[PDB]
Amino acid sequence: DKICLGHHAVANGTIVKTLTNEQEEVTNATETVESTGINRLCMKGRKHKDLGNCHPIGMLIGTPACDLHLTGMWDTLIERENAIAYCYPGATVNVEALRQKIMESGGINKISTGFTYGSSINSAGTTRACMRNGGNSFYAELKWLVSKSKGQNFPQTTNTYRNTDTAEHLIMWGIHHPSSTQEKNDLYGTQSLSISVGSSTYRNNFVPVVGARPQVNGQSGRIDFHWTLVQPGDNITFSHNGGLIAPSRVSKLIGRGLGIQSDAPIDNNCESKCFWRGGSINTRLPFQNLSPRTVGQCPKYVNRRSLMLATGMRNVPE
Amino acid sequence: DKICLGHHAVANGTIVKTLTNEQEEVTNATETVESTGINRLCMKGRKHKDLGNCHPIGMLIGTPACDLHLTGMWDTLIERENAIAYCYPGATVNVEALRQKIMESGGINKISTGFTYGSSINSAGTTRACMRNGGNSFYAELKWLVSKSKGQNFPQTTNTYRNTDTAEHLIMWGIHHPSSTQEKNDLYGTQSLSISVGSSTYRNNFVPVVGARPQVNGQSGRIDFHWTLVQPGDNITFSHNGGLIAPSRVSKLIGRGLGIQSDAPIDNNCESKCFWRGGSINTRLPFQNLSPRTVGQCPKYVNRRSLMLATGMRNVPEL
Amino acid sequence: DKICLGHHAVANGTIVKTLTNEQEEVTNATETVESTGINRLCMKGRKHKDLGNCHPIGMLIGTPACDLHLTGMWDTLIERENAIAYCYPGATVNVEALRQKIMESGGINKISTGFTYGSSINSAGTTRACMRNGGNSFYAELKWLVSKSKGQNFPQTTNTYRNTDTAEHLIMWGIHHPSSTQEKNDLYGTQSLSISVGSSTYRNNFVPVVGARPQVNGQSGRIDFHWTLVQPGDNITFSHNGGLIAPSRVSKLIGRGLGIQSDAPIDNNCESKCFWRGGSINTRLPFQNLSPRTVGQCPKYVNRRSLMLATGMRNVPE
Amino acid sequence: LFGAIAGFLENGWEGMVDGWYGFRHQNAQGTQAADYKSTQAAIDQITGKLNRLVEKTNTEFESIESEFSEIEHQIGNVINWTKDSITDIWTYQAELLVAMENQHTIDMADSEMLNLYERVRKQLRQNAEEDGKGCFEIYHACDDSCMESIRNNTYDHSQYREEALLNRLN
Amino acid sequence: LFGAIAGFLENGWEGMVDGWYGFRHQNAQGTGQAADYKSTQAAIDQITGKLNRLVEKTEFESIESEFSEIEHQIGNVINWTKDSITDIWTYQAELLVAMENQHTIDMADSEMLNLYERVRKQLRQNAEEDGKGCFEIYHACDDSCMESIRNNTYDHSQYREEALLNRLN
Amino acid sequence: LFGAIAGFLENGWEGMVDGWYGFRHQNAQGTGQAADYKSTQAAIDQITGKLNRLVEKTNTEFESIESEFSEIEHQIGNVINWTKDSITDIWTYQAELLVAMENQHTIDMADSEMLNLYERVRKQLRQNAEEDGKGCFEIYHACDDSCMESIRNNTYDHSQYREEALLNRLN
Ligand SMILES: *[C@@H]1O[C@H](CO)[C@@H](O[C@@H]2O[C@H](CO)[C@@H](O)[C@H](O)[C@H]2NC(C)=O)[C@H](O)[C@H]1NC(C)=O
Ligand SMILES: *[C@@H]1O[C@H](CO)[C@@H](O[C@@H]2O[C@H](CO)[C@@H](O)[C@H](O)[C@H]2NC(C)=O)[C@H](O)[C@H]1NC(C)=O
Ligand SMILES: *[C@@H]1O[C@H](CO)[C@@H](O[C@@H]2O[C@H](CO)[C@@H](O)[C@H](O)[C@H]2NC(C)=O)[C@H](O)[C@H]1NC(C)=O
Ligand SMILES: *[C@@H]1O[C@H](CO)[C@@H](O)[C@H](O)[C@H]1NC(C)=O
Ligand SMILES: *[C@@H]1O[C@H](CO)[C@@H](O)[C@H](O)[C@H]1NC(C)=O
Repeated sequence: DKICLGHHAVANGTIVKTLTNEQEEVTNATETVESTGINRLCMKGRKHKDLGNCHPIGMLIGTPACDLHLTGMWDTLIERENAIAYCYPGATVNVEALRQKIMESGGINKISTGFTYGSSINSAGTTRACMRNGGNSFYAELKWLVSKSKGQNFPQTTNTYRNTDTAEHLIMWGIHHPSSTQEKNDLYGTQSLSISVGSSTYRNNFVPVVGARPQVNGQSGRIDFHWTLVQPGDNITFSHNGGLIAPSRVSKLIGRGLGIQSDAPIDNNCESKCFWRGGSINTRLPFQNLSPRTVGQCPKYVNRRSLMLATGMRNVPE
Repeated sequence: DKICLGHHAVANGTIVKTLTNEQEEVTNATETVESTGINRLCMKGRKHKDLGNCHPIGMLIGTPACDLHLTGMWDTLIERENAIAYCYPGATVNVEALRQKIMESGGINKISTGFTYGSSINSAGTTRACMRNGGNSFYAELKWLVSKSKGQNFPQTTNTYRNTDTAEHLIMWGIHHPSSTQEKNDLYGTQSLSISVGSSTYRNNFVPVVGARPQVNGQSGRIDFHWTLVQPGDNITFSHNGGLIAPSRVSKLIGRGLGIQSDAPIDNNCESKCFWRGGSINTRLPFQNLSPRTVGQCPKYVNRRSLMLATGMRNVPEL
Repeated sequence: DKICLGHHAVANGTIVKTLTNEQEEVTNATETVESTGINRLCMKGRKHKDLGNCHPIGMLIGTPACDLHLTGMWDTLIERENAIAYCYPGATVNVEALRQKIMESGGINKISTGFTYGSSINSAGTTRACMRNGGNSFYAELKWLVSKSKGQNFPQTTNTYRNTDTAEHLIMWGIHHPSSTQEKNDLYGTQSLSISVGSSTYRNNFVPVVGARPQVNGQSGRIDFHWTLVQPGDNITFSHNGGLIAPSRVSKLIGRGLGIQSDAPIDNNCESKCFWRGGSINTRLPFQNLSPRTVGQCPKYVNRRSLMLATGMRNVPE
Repeated sequence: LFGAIAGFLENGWEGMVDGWYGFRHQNAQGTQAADYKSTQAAIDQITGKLNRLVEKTNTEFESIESEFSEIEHQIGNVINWTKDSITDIWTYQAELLVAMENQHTIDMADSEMLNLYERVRKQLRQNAEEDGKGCFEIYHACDDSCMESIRNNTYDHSQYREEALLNRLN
Repeated sequence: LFGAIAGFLENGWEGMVDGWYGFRHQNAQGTGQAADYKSTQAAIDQITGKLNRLVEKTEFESIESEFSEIEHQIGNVINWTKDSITDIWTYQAELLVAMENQHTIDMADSEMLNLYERVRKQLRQNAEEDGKGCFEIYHACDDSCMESIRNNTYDHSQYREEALLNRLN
Repeated sequence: LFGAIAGFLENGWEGMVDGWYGFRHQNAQGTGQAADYKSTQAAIDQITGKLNRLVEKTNTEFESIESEFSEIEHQIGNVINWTKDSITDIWTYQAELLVAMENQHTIDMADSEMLNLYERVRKQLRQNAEEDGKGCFEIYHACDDSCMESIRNNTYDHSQYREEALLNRLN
């Protein structure tokens, strides 16, 4: 006549790690590291912009790939892999900081500069390297100022943008660096060229430099871009001889949003708060091993493939 | 006949979290995270310097806001929010690295350069933008060199600072960028301006540039400043012909100190080892939630209002 | 009749720390923080390179000290305290970035630029500051170009280096800044000097500047060095007037290596994975207190002298 | 380690399924149940561990390094060193968290197993003896409603005391 | 978890005011209450041990200016890093307090059980357990004798013969 | 903690140098000592298990971000120093916590294996013995040297001696 105490066991047990014991069999366990991610960008509940082959720099500057992305509002800005910033060859000083600022934004508005040029200036300069529909074009938000009459000296010219708003504007301009001494003379003349730019908080000077260079998109010349934030109530003045690629509109970065760099397809059904190159990560678990480079509200990345957390007792089979 | 064993309990217990239960009643507990700071700068024990409206860079070039802060020793240096660095508008290259050096220092000495100029040069250029006694002045450690004869060509000039000390010196100078072609001609002449500066470990050339700009403190011109360290026994030489804003004194940053940015008022009666913008933190606890940006010997910041450490057993009152 | 139960004890016990007690005696314990390191660079099984007094930059431009290290392959590269980069005094733009890229490389190859110069130009400028077989020499991968006749204007010259490889190359040139008007006139003439450098992805102008200066290695002039990466299939063109220190060879960084800055002598009969200025660290322990600056696969640096881990029970002596 | 699971109890009961802890029978008529209160106390503590785990006050992070272009070399190297340093910490954190956590879950299962045992030991009082393997050899009759008295925590020992004392002592 | 606190002991005693652990007794002479010194000092020492580890105390300087422009890319790097550090400390602190709280609670438990086990083994065969933390004593135990139990000076053999008989009929 | 090692066992035996846990006995034919392989090995497997965890660490490769031999730009150097120290505080704190937390569990685990042996013997002797409370069992029958070994064997049949012991106990 007896009474006996005991506990349960299971046929198939799960092996966990402890302080004293790797390989400890247990009646149950749950994974703590998320290893499965969604191949798509889960955009549900997010007002987002997909830039496609438009580079963020190209939104300020008006690259033709960016025509449908010159203004807008967003939660989430998405950048794709080989996006076009420039049509006419060149580069931008401090571009990665500039790129970050745009990917931290929540939208862009554009504001006309109301710049105006005398009769000796042709401001509808265009180029074979910026195609819109069939034809030669240029950056939509800038203007290639050249002498109306080939070979004549570009007039000494002054244009001043006044920020009359209650928020900082971002202004970009270009400096044209011609391929040949001949190209320079044709557009600007034989005078020494000089461009100075000055606000209350910025001053700089540029001199166009003629040099032999390889052709990029069929062009040996370059245009280098420069930028700066203009504070409210401040004025910025452009002084120039020819070589200034002048802004026709400036930008206002608005609010805050989440910048994603990915090649994943959008999906508006699926919801998420964590993103990486290859997609989305939706999980309860506090750890993931999909990617060390994520953005958003993400679980912490750990090197381990698996960390099983026991949810039962020791497994003791008969 | 019997004997019973038991533990105490209390009427009003406190809740803590454990690994298995986030609502656990215990007989006592104590905070592990500081929530209250002293909104003052507790400077007791500390030989400090409140810069007031003098910006650190201004100590080096001698901005008038900094006239009482041109030399000194200190173990704590306090910077206030709208501190003035420039009377005459400009900027400094690598200003932030320079501000941090100064803010890490334990003092500043000033050594004279002994620079001396020919009679075709006027050294005493002044400007409405630096005022002393309510009249035109200029940066105290620098000199605005111009042609004594308005419009004439600034003589080709050379000046060499020699460091005969046993420690590195910090030398600053300015380059003047006029706002008009006429101003430029008036001050230095019509020649091409060029300023070169070279030591054994430093080399740079500089060209004054004319450009139209907004007025800042009533001025459209700009002085841009540059700086470099001059090692002991090394010499530094300035070759120039107009545009150089020349050092008349050089600085030596001495020793080490703590740098505080804050507008909290100084309290000279309490002491402390941890600071942030809104004052001081004084605690035995290893975590604090006052501020993610602190300075000195601080508890670690955590994003949590409260964390209670059980300091007693499970509280189990009667039914 | 008694049977009794007990544990052991020892005379000499060990003190360890617990969650509740700082001074707790146990039968036994061991260290968890390594304090002893090898005073040697343990290079066995590593294809290593000890640069000696050759600075990594000197590898690219070819300082005499670097004559034994102009090209090579390695998985580990060792920089020393007495390292020479410059014989003729000068500086390099972005020197730390460049040094880091060399110290992460797995080798260097060299390729001629194929540059050739007309009779007006003397390529063979040497200086007392670079010495090579008792004689005046110059950087081995560069050429000091001057006017063959002492006062004559250096001719306007163009040279292009074409990268016909599959990988990117790294090209270095120098700009000479004379210490006097006489030194300048003699080398290049009285004309107005200028150097442009342009490629698909790089563009820049340089002007030699005369300034007086202290002597370094008995020399008062300086040569500032510049570099850039030339992509596969791309070309870089040098337009110059006198002042250019021209590349006669370019570099190709290859592969990946671990860069090491050290005092310690090499021991090629010793194996390791963890290094610092003072040598090597070989330990099973998770923590270490020799150095907060280590390199490689290392235990983590802790601010403690000792952290004893109990490997016995409470010691309760008789 | 308390003494029971993987201890004096030789093995678990694969056949038992309606709890983590139960009893097994024997008497006239007799042959298994489950304790509700004891397996709940255990389970309750697993789900508390689970809630702390899926607790997510996640900080919002943005990108500091570009996927689609070259970052400046020196600052990229600092970003890499830092990100790697942070990941080593979390890998260490994570591994320690579950090894420590696992240790405590196992040992706590053991505690609840034992605590039931001792609750019964103390109930049975003098009317029974421990066999050293988890059972209580009993020295009176009961009865399968009496056994229900043991499980239900209602059993009166002194009701059967005399009967069982003389069965142990003769 | 050890069985005693919030276990086989059903509740706590607010009447106990200078002891963590203690005794209640009932005999011919009436009742009483005594706190046990050693067992509660044993618990309190381990508490102030955690408190001392807690308050054990590196100097940091400023890397982001409060009053001026910091370059954009470097400022992103500093915020990224500083937030990452805060997540680690915030996780460390939540873990420390949670794990130490569990241990505190169970050590307290442990100390209650060890007192109870000390007494039980000290009463040997002269007593039995009711399963509520009481010991039914099968002889007469006057106050001076109850005390001897709280002293560890109780000699079980003194009362054994009388006890065993009282336990058998 | 379990009440045993720094508890009801008065002290440790400096003479026991084969085991961690053991028996001493005293019957009529002498006094002897012996160590228990099972329970000591239980505790040692748990020690080497910790140690394994401690050294069973695989590492990430790190490169230099700080020049030993040349000057680094002031601001980036300050960032690097802040980060580096901040990582070190985290590791130093982590190591301290690791060791304090793991020493606690070790001391108490040793104690539990001490108790688990005491309980086994106690349940084994059954009604044949009583405990004083210093870790000893007063046995109420003649326990042979081969009987003693039987208790250590786990061989011991309590029923074999029960009646002699029950008789001896009750008077
Ligand atoms: C680099 O230089 C080469 C040679 O001048 C250029 O390639 C030549 O390419 C053109 C058209 O692509 C051909 O018509 C020639 O036959 C090629 N020459 C040889 C010998 O290959 C190349 O375009 C230049 N790179 C860039 C980017 O400008
Ligand atoms: C920017 O330009 C405007 C106009 O050129 C300046 O503001 C004018 O401000 C003055 C001073 O109050 C008034 O007398 C004028 O009536 C204003 N004109 C207009 C049309 O607004 C302003 O000072 C300049 N800002 C800066 C920072 O230089
Ligand atoms: C720094 O300047 C001093 C003085 O110009 C240089 O030292 C001197 O050498 C010259 C010529 O040999 C003498 O005429 C001076 O009298 C010396 N001065 C002293 C104080 O002895 C020195 O060479 C310069 N330093 C460097 C590094 O160029
Ligand atoms: C509460 O805990 C604190 C810290 O341990 C202690 O100072 C105080 O005496 C305790 N008193 C109570 C029970 O409030
Ligand atoms: C002391 O501890 C070390 C590390 O665990 C171990 O190698 C050694 O065996 C211990 N000493 C004894 C006497 O067991």
